[PDB]
Amino acid sequence: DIQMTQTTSSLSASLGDRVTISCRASQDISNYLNWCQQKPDGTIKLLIYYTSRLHSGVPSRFSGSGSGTDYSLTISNLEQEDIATYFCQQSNVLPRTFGGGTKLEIK
Amino acid sequence: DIQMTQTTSSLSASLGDRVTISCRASQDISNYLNWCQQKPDGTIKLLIYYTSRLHSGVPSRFSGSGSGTDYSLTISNLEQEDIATYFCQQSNVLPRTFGGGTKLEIK
Amino acid sequence: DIQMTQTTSSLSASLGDRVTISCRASQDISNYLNWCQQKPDGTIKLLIYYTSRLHSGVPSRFSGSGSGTDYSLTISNLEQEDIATYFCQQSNVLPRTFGGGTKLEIK
Amino acid sequence: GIFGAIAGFIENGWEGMVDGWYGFRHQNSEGRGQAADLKSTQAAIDQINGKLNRLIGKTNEKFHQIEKEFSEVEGRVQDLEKYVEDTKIDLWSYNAELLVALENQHTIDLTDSEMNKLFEKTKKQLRENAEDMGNGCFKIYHKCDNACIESIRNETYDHNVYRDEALN
Amino acid sequence: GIFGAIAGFIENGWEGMVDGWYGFRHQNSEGRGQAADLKSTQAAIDQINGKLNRLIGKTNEKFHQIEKEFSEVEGRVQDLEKYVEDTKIDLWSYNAELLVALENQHTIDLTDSEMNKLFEKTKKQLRENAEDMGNGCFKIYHKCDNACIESIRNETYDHNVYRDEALN
Amino acid sequence: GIFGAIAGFIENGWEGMVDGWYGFRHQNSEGRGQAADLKSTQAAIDQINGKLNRLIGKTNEKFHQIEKEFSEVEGRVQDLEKYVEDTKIDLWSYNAELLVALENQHTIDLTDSEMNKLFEKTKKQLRENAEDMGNGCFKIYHKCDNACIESIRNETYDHNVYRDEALN
Amino acid sequence: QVQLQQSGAELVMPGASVKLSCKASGYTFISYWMHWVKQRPGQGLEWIGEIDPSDSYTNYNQKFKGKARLTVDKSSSTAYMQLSSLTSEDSAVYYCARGYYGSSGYFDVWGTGTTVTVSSA
Amino acid sequence: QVQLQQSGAELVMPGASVKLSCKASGYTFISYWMHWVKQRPGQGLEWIGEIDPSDSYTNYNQKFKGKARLTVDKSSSTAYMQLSSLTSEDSAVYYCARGYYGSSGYFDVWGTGTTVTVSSA
Amino acid sequence: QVQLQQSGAELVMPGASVKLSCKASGYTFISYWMHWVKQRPGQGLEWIGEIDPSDSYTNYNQKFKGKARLTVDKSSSTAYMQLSSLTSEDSAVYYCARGYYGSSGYFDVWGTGTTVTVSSA
Ligand SMILES: *[C@@H]1O[C@H](CO)[C@@H](O)[C@H](O)[C@H]1NC(C)=O
Repeated sequence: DIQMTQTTSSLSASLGDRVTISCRASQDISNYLNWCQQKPDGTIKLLIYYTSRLHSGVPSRFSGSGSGTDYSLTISNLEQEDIATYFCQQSNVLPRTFGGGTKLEIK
Repeated sequence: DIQMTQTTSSLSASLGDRVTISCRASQDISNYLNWCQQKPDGTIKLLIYYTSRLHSGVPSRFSGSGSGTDYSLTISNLEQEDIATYFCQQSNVLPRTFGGGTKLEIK
Repeated sequence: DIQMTQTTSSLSASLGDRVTISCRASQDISNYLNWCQQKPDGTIKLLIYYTSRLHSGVPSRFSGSGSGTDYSLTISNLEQEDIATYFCQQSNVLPRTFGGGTKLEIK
Repeated sequence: GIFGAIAGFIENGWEGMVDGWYGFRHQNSEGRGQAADLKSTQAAIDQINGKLNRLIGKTNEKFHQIEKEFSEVEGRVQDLEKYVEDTKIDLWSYNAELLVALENQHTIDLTDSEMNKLFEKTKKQLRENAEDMGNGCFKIYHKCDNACIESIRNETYDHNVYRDEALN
Repeated sequence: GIFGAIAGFIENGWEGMVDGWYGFRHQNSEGRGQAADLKSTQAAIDQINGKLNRLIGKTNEKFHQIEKEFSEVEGRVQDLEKYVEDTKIDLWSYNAELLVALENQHTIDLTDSEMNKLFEKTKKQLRENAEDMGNGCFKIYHKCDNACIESIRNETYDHNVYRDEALN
Repeated sequence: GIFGAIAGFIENGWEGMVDGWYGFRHQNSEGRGQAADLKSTQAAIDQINGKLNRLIGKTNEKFHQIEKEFSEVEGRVQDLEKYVEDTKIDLWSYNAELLVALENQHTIDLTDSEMNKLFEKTKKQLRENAEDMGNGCFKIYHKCDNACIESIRNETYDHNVYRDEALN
Repeated sequence: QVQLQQSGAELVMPGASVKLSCKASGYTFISYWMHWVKQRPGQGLEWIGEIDPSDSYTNYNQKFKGKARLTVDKSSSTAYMQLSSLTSEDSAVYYCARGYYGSSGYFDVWGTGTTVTVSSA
Repeated sequence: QVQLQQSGAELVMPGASVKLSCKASGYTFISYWMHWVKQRPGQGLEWIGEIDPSDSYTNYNQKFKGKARLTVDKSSSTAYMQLSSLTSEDSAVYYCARGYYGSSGYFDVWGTGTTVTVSSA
Repeated sequence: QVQLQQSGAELVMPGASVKLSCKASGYTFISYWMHWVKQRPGQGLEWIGEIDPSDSYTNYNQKFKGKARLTVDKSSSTAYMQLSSLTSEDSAVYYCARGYYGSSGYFDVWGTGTTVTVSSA
């Protein structure tokens, strides 16, 4: 029932730059946020679960935080394998809703 | 009141013969059957308890089984000391009722 | 209110004598009695609690007993330091009430 | 870790049980009676046997050892042998006494309570018919016959909780 | 096997119980007093004394042993004596540390719960008046005085049902 | 001293032990779910790490010992050295097997029950609308949402009882 | 060794009263129940009544109200029957028997019997 | 190694029915929930529904009643969707995803996806 | 050493107010209760009230309502007595006493007393 919108439609950054991506929920979703790695070929991978902890095997440069309604995802040092699209998802109340999406590109 | 009936009034068998004796209850007595032998001098002993197991000290040649309403007692090898009269009783509901009895004789 | 009374206003005994002091409650106060020793300078000390057991540090020559309504305190062998005024206390129902007091003197 | 039933609220128990280690009585309208449990008594016997597997049998085949008795006195080599054998005997006797203490305590502790399964089984049908009983002397207000006790001992008991004429 | 009372729902405890180990604190219209259940603390003190009967006093009269304090080196037999003495000390120090651990754990475990007796005692007169209290203070809705707490201490409590409050 | 939950009335249990050892499961109008009691799992991991602190690391740092691997037979002292080494290992192997047995039994015992905290927390809110349940699931009649179950998980619950129905 | 000791034979008036006895030994009295079984000459055994030695709980057979009465003495470990309004139809051999607790009632140890004869001769 | 293998691409007529597959492996089926996520071409991810593999407890999205139906086969460790009344708006890539139990629902392992095309050509 | 240190003597107007003190030491304040005992010279000992240092439970004598009040300071381990509407009959020595919990009320440790005198001279 909670719509969620990414703040940036598309953002660009260079290699090694600290890129920060954020998205906002229409209501308080407690601490339930899910960040998804939409690779260009099609392999989806989940990054951040319960809006603070990261999945096993995901590199430590991916990190998300925030509370209440405003949430963000921060990448400390970008690399070549990170050029893809991000989706952020709520799970507090049914149904789950994903974000609008944001393709990260190399400038 | 369960009117409980022995099948055979009297039966004869020789030494070493496998004599099988049975009695029938007018209702389902579950698994509550007790077999009594009365030696002609007057000593009564219990043989089968809970319709399947044998009392301690009784020789293993005695065996009783059956379920529901039809039950039987089987003597594998007959010896000289087994000449007695056999009674079966029910104990599912009050009162207990003995069988009609059956005097086993040597032919 | 429990009108609690010490009948003996004063009593005299010599050194080494066995002096017995008693007091009576207006009702049955079970087994909760407190004996208080007030030296003439002003130091109050409690002696017998729960009408049978003695406070630690008190010399063993002090002894109090009784049950129901009549209670007594017995000093087996008097000494010079035992010259004091004695109060007996009930504690069952609110409020606590002390005795009338009795000033023990040396004859 | 005592549970306080067999020395607690099961004050003496009854000695006409030759069918197991744990019991179930009743006071039905069709006469009283008793019956032993199936799985709980077997569980107790199974853990006793599991204790006895490392105790009865499985003795270490120590074939050749040192001489443990002496006639003459030799000194340094002899009293060292006496010392090591005496310390082995003291350690093993303390081990045996300690082992008996721990697993006798454990046998008393585990053969205690486990009424809670019967408590929770009876609970949901004993919630509205004049409440419950907490001792080992369940006042099961479900007016039921010997088949009901068969269902109680048989771990298959539907819950026909009794609606009216309850709690005065 | 912890029971979760002394560290659980008994969260603070009052420090004045000098006569006994356990007690029955209460609150009345005529004064919120205290108690001391002599049976439970007597059982606890008796099992501590039984623990210390194997420990405090009645040791093993080991008179003559091997020489443990040593000097300049002599041979391999001195190394063997040092090794057997050190292994005895290590076994006994491990064994004493283990014994302290098991008996401290068991003392904490047994001095824990056994308050279910008060629960089941209070149930049949607590089951009807505003139902069932178990949170650590028995909020007993039996409106009574120090006589009823005396009966609860004495384990001589009857069941006078309080039907004035059945549900609220 | 088993408590009869994990092999008792927790018949299956669910397999999301990725965040904690113990769990909190529910049924809702707004979808089911699962959590983990951080307090209980942290307590259990604390006793596990305390057990391992005497075991994992901190070994007894014994440098020089007697020769254990042997050669052609010498007669005396070598027989005593082999005997004392055999008995040392025999005592240490019995001690290790015993330690494994007691600590595995104690780990199964301490990782058991502790529904009683949640039981006494929920008794007040189920004493008047329906009652409790302990067969497998833990039925809670308090019709509420994920926030009330969160308060159940948070150990901060306000005992708001629906007084509309008594038992039906 | 468990045995239910039994008294001798009696011969009383018709309509009189007789009190039989059965002294139990070798086992604790209050644990196992005591049962009495009547056997007429040439007929089948008949179950009389059942008694709890712990607190004297008695259930009687439906044909035996006012005729048989079961009592125990816990000090000497014995059990008694009292017979009232005797008739020649009551002449039989009365066996005192042990039993399992309650309705299960398998009589593991029996007695030697008592020849009771009711006649005016 | 856990991987949610899926079928190939499939083409239907408008209004026809298609049944997709997602064979779970490397983990016990009844433990973690199965979730299906649809990604339209050039659009955002959408959550279809959730199913309990232990006892077939199903909750559906509010826009997907009568359109998606979730079933499982516990023997072969697989999950299915049933599609009814298909339209050209339904052409997308359907990802089957694992999940933590219930409402928390973080999809720890994803799937490769199957291209479903609805056209009359 | 458990000693209840107490203040000195005071002298105030009839009808005025005074505040007494009693500093507890050597033991945990919230464990045992505080009780105060009034002794007029030449008269008997009187019990006036009790307090609970843990949560300030107030129980007073029936004859002294509105006249004596009990307060504690848990930080400084101190028990206070405020007196109101003083009269010439009020001149006594007020003993600060420890107390076992509740209605048992055996005062295991006593104090020294303050000479309170009420006069206009
Ligand atoms: C008792 O249980 C057994 C299996 O446990 C089964 O026959 C049935 O459920 C019950 N039997 C009767 C006669 O009620």
